[PDB]
Amino acid sequence: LICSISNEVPEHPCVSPVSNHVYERRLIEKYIAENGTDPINNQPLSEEQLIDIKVAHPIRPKPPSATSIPAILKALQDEWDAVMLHSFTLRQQLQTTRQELSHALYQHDAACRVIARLTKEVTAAREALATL
Amino acid sequence: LICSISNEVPEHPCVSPVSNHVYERRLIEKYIAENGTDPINNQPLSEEQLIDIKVAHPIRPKPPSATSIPAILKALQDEWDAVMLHSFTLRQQLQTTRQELSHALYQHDAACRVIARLTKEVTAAREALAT
Amino acid sequence: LICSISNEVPEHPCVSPVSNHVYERRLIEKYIAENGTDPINNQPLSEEQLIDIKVAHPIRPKPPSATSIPAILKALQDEWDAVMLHSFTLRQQLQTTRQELSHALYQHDAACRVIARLTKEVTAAREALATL
Amino acid sequence: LICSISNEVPEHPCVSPVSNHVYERRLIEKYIAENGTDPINNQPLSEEQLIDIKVAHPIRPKPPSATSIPAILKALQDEWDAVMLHSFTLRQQLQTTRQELSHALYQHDAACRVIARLTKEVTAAREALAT
Amino acid sequence: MTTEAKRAAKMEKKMKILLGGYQSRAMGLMKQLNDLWDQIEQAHLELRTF
Amino acid sequence: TDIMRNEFERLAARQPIELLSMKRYELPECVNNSMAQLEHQAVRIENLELMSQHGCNAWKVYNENLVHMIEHAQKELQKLRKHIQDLNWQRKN
Repeated sequence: LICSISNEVPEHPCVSPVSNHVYERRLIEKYIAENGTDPINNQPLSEEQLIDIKVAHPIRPKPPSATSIPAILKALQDEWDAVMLHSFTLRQQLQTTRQELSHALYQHDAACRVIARLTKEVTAAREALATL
Repeated sequence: LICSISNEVPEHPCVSPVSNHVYERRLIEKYIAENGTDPINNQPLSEEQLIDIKVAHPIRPKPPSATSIPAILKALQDEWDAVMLHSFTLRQQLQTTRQELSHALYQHDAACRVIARLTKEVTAAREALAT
Repeated sequence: LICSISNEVPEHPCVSPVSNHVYERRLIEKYIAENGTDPINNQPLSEEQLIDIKVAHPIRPKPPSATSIPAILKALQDEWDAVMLHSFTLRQQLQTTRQELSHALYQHDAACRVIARLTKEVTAAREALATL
Repeated sequence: LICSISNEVPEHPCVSPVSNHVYERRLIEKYIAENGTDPINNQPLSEEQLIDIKVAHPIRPKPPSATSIPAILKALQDEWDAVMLHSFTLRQQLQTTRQELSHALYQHDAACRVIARLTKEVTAAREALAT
Repeated sequence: MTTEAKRAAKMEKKMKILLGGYQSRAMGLMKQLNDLWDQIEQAHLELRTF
Repeated sequence: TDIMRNEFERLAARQPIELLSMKRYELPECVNNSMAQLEHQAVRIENLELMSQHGCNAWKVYNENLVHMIEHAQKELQKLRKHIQDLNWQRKN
């Protein structure tokens, strides 16, 4: 909603047929009279290139309505992407603490095994201590 | 401001080289590959002439309201149902104006059939007025 | 599902983050080790640049259907923005129908005074010749 | 193939040389705009360091009953309610994760202590026998 | 309302079979991948756990 | 850790109820909805044209690609089996 030279709000935004960039009437017409080209990349252009007049036509412009056609669908996509984004950062902890419980479970099982061996050793040991 | 194709605000506008016409990318590509002809100016089309058009400020979405989705759902339904009759409107009245055009040309074909008869009668009356 | 180099199915795919075009390992590894770049664009890359195909996340992955509200929004927008052009398809025909109707009405109103004058003159001149 | 942020199957794939990880352009834009780094590994990332991929244009078939009422009244409900129930069950899974992690830290405390005591008692009886 | 629904319900049901047999295909197609996504996230488990 | 959607979905999920859906274009104002059913079943015969244009063709187009995308995950499971079992083969000796 600004010009392509002077940054003012155009009353008839000008559109040139090389690198079309919404401009202002007086700015673009002046840049033409100064040199027959646009501001963007120094290509060729003519006076006829601008189709100035707004495009109001059977297109039936509605001053952008709140709840009619496109807004609900766009907002829905944006919010569903966010739902999935957060559920991802939750499934992160899901898998991570899975790995933690895996290591801890292997640890606790094979660790009670350490006692399963130690008890046999000490129980035979005190028995021998009484015996001999 | 206004796409001359879909009536939407296009974030993928495209301009043609034979025509000054910034159009929507969807319909532009669809028509371009469907047929070798242009939408409005009927300028014989090649796709690689396209100018990817952008105004890097202009994109203005709506902050309509905090309103619940129990609004937006029936909103989209009712808007589609309304645009359905609004799109039937543009074709029914066009078929009616076409029928009326053929009808008017038919009375035109009858009047320029009666005018020769009337001129014949007038010329004969004046030829009697000669004597 | 397809491969861009050998036309053989990638049973070990890796797409490099250079000119990513889904690539197979058993080709692209020696591809980068022979010429250190991507095939299509030829920007420089190697083995560590080419990256395996991996699982999405610990989030639940799912088949692609028109069910997902993003796919639902995509399909609904397809239908809508197509009816948007369908409206122009009839506004344009109305522009020609109504102009032809008004123009045939102009030629009709031009034949109307013609028939009125011819009909009045018929009576006038017939009565005058019969008045003798 | 799939995306590592939304768990989505992209029509818009873009992967970065900062983290070679197939991510959905939507969540990748959102993330790198939030904090200018990768989300998964977090090597600093600017949105123009990535590169898009050219996709095979993958499509899912429009089912036989696809229209306004099918894609509006029925269809959105399954998607939204299944996002609700899925995310709820996933947070429930995180709750179960915290519970099992606490139980596991308890079991590890038990293992460590009992092992510290029995490793002594064994060689204690052994030293008495070696007396 | 029904003038076209009687065709849009009819020609849809031309596909309620040929698409319907494939409708038994894409269902069990990704369904077995729920074991391939389990035994992947289970092959995500056994790798570093040992 | 998302947008106000967090409390919105908290309400909508704990509450449980489903938002009152798009039951407007169906029933039949009502004359608009009837004309809408007309144009919409016209678009339905259009999407039926665009479905029967393939028939079985673009169906098999998705089928073959589906299998050629399927096989890779199981190649990966083969990799994981081999790795873990050779680890155990070291552990034994």
